[PDB]
Order: sequence, then structure tokens, then C-alpha cells
Amino acid sequence: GDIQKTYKDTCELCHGADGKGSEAGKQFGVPDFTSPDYQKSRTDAQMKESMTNGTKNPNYVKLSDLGVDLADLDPLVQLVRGFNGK
Ligand code: HEC
Repeated sequence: GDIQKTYKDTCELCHGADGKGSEAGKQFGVPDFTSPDYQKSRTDAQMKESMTNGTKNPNYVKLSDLGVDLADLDPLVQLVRGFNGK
């Protein structure tokens, strides 16, 4: 549905259809969302902080700069969690 469409349209280019990082995402330095070790290293609040505020890393565009509806943040975090263990 709508959240999966948003992921396909403005996240998958970097994060990949499998969450592991496309060739582009690996060039930019995405994490591996399928890694259980990566997943458990971040709380949901920490993910949301990065997505809302940006990080120290100049390669990461905060999601409001991508134009993403702020109401999509929580479901996008849940979608990212969905890659865990795949
Ligand atoms: C390339 C241009 C990207 C697009 C489009 C999106 N993301 Fe991304 N993301 C990217 C990088 C290079 C990184 C790591 C380095 C950094 O920029 O900070 C990330 C990181 C994330 C994370 C992890 C945050 C954490 O605290 O561990 C999440 C949860 C994330 N990205 C989600 C995400 C979503 C939902 C996107 C579409 C709306 C999206 N990203 C786009 C690179 C790129």
C-alpha cells in the first residue's frame, strides 16, 4: 500500500528492495537493514532522531528534505524493522 509505495519511490534507490543497500546505497554508506546486529543497535527513538534531525554524516538527507509526510515516519520505521533477519 501507501507506505510501501513511499519506500519504493524515495528510499529504495539507496536502501534497496531488500533493505541491504543498492549499489548506490553502498556507495553512499547505507546500513544493512537485514542485519539483526544493526537492528538491535538502534532504538526506534534513535532511528526517528536520525530521520527527523539528520546525523553527522553528510551523506544522509533527513526525511523532511526528501519531502516525506511526517505522519509516515512511524510506519517507515516499522517497514525498516521489517527487513530484520531477511
Ligand atoms: C540515498 C540518497 C538515500 C535515500 C534516498 C534514503 N536514505 Fe536512508 N540512509 C542513507 C545513508 C547513506 C544512510 C547512513 C548514513 C547517514 O546518511 O546517516 C541512511 C540511513 C538511514 C537510516 C538509519 C538511521 C539510524 O539511526 O541508524 C534509516 C532508518 C533510513 N536511512 C531510512 C530511510 C528511509 C525510510 C528513506 C526513504 C524515506 C531513506 N532512508 C532514503 C541514504 C539514503
